[PDB]
Amino acid sequence: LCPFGEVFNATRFASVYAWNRKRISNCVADYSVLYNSASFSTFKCYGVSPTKLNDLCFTNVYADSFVIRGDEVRQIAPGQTGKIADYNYKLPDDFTGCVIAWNSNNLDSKVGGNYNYLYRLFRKSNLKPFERDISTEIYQAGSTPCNGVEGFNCYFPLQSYGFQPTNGVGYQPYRVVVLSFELLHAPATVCGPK
Amino acid sequence: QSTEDLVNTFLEKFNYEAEELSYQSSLASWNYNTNITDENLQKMNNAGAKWSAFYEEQSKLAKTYPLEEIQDSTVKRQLRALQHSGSSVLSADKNQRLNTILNSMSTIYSTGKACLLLEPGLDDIMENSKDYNERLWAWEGWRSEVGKQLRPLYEEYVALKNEMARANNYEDYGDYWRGDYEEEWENGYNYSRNQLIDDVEHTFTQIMPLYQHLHAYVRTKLMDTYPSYISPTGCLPAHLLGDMWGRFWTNLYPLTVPFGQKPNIDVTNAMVNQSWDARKIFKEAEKFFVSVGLPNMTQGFWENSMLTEPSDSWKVVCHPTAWDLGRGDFRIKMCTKVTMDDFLTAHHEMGHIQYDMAYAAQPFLLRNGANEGFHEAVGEIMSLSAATPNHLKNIGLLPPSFFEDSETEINFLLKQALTIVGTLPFTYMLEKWRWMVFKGEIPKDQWMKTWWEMKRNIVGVVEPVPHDETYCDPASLFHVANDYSFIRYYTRTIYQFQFQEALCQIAKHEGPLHKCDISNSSEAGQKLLEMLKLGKSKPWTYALEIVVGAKNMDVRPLLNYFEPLFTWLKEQNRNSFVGWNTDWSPYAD
Ligand SMILES: *[C@@H]1O[C@H](CO)[C@@H](O[C@@H]2O[C@H](CO)[C@@H](O)[C@H](O)[C@H]2NC(C)=O)[C@H](O)[C@H]1NC(C)=O
Ligand SMILES: *[C@@H]1O[C@H](CO)[C@@H](O[C@@H]2O[C@H](CO)[C@@H](O)[C@H](O)[C@H]2NC(C)=O)[C@H](O)[C@H]1NC(C)=O
Ligand SMILES: *[C@@H]1O[C@H](CO)[C@@H](O[C@@H]2O[C@H](CO)[C@@H](O)[C@H](O)[C@H]2NC(C)=O)[C@H](O)[C@H]1NC(C)=O
Ligand SMILES: *[C@@H]1O[C@H](CO)[C@@H](O[C@@H]2O[C@H](CO)[C@@H](O)[C@H](O)[C@H]2NC(C)=O)[C@H](O)[C@H]1NC(C)=O
Ligand SMILES: *[C@@H]1O[C@H](CO)[C@@H](O)[C@H](O)[C@H]1NC(C)=O
Ligand SMILES: [Zn+2]
Repeated sequence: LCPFGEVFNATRFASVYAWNRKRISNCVADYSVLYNSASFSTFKCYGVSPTKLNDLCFTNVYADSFVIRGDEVRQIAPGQTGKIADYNYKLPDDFTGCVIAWNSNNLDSKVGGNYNYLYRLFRKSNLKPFERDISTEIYQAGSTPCNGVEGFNCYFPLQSYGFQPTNGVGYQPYRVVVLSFELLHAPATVCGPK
Repeated sequence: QSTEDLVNTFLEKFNYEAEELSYQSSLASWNYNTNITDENLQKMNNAGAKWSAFYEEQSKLAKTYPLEEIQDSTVKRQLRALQHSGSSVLSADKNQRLNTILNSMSTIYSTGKACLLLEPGLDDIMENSKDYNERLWAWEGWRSEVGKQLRPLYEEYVALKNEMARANNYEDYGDYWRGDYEEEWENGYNYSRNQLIDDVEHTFTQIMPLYQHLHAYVRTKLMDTYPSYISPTGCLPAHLLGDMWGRFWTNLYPLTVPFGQKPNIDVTNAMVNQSWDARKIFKEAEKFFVSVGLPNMTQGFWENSMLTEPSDSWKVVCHPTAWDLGRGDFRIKMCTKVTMDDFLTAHHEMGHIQYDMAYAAQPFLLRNGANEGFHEAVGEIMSLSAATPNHLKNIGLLPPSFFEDSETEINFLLKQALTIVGTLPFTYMLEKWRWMVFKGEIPKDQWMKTWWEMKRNIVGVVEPVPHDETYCDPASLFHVANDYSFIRYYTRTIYQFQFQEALCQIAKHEGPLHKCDISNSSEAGQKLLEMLKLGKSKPWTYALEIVVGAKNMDVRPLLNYFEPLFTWLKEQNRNSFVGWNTDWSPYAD
């Protein structure tokens, strides 16, 4: 009844440092049309089981989508560290949700090199869970301040993914979706087949 | 905010910026090498220029951080790699003069004419002819018309390079070349530039008797082809050694064969009578590599690589090469046919590729071999192991009723000795002469005298025609006209047999070492990948000690490899003289 279709085959996905959030409510959740797609590399679910997802319901469900590398997919998990798990997107230790990813070489790759996907590699401190950063202020490494212009020990904080079709499997684009389940004092409204 | 966090951030940024440019340059180079047109040269040159400019600009900024303030090891090696600078510490005019000299020298060697150009014409005459005068005139003409015109350029070259080397806190340009073997580590794993000369000199005194016996069987077998031009007690003339210079003696097999009736093992017919194509060759190579515990080739290997000539009117060079473009891209380019030599070069290049995939996890600056001699020695042992009768009998190209005759073994060993043992004195003499010339020990007015005296004393080869100081004989070689180091081959030859004996011992093999096969031995291939993953992140003493158990070069395995040939060669010299007296010259009368 609700679009778990406009999150999965959308034309354009978002960068990892600016990850898009979509909330689904007042609907019937069909989780069998996803697990039997046979086109998903990873279908790991934490805190619940994929078989019992149809029985117990919740109030709200949150969906986040972005694009990362092939060998950075394993960092989307509780208690994992790395370049993208502390500066771009973090998950709490007590997680209840699913992580879904699949290969996207046929779409997000060009011969001249796609350059519209970015990620952040410099930051002063780690990110709290479910926190997003958009600022592009120049990063300061030394004690001598630089006034808004990059120079010695002053670096721009974002860099681009050079996706090309000839890259290896570990350097090819992957599309990742994360679902989280919300249960609070509001009435439970999202659940499906009877 | 210390002098380590800044270096770490700088290294992060450099590592993530260099990959893009390197990949683009490699892609452009491959595209040009696959088509060779007029529009691809522009792109290749643009990519190369941009990459070089970026590297120079970044290496300029990396010298602002001192080395002694960093306590970690990997970061110290990364800064040491990024802080090297050659020809960038000179005045602009001197650099321009040096570049002009180098370009002129390379061009003048490239298009030399003797009276037929070198590459198509003179090489065939040197390789195939059997006439004394026919070889003599070509040799003398090439040397006179090339060396005489190259003397002042090389006289200026040594002075300019000495100035460049001294500007970088070095003692000599030869001392600058020897720095590729220098190490700095804990107590038991250091290495200095001075010890390389002593290490090379000691290893050469343990090879002389075998070389003397090989010299005395060739001298004695060429009595017949040339009746009255070579003395039974003198040195061999330089223009009767199978090449223009004498670097390899491999073209003397038809003249010096122990038993000329029994042929060698050739499996071209038993391979064409089974409809084998190139894909079968590479599949067999992959099966051999996966039978020893190493992984399989990627899917992009089979789609992007070139393994045959294109017959659609596109021009290619396709000298066999192995490419590591980056970002998980591995390709092999070869114009494959259905002979046995291609079947062995397939294994060689697959070994080259297998070494590259191991250290892809290391940082950008540490993705190379331990030193300049490891990367070729790794690929040579695969070809050594993949040409034994056991492997051919298991594959199917050789019938199971085959019999291993000892005369064929002697033939094989003699051919291998002519290929391998005959080139060590040449390399040692050339490198020693270049080091002594650079160091200033040799006066500028006695170059050719020292050159030919050293030839007579060490390699036992004499000139057919006397030469004054107006010539330049070393410059006729390719690696001297274009500045390249030449000590790689000695070390590679030692290392390959070191590794082969170690792995054959691990495989529990019995009998002579030249009949060793490491197929279907997971332990042997599992130990070898321990050093392949290290790359350049640890000193090459670690890399040597992990596999063989020693921290220095040893020539004992090489002599153990040629033991049956040493035993048989010693017996046929009873009624002959071993050694040479350097008082005989073929113009005395
Ligand atoms: C996103 O779009 C693709 C097609 O672009 C959908 O693939 C369809 O899958 C269903 C089964 O789930 C098939 O019956 C259809 O034939 C497929 N193609 C089309 C064009 O519909 C995919 O299911 C969509 N994702 C969703 C709905 O979550
Ligand atoms: C590694 O370093 C040590 C010490 O710096 C070298 O050992 C010295 O070698 C010189 C050689 O002339 C001797 O005179 C010293 O007495 C040695 N000192 C000690 C404490 O042993 C060692 O040679 C170096 N390793 C290599 C391979 O050169
Ligand atoms: C490849 O060699 C085989 C081995 O002898 C040849 O096979 C013989 O071929 C003749 C004529 O076709 C037959 O009458 C024989 O019975 C074959 N002998 C055996 C044992 O195979 C063959 O001719 C060669 N090439 C091919 C396949 O034609
Ligand atoms: C590397 O990839 C090759 C691809 O062919 C694998 O070879 C296949 O292996 C399976 C069993 O794992 C066989 O059923 C196939 O017949 C093999 N293919 C061919 C063409 O022979 C090989 O196994 C892979 N290596 C590893 C270690 O998994
Ligand atoms: C480059 O080579 C491919 C085949 O190797 C060919 O199809 C293509 O036309 C070549 N490029 C040009 C510009 O002709
Ligand atoms: Zn090679």
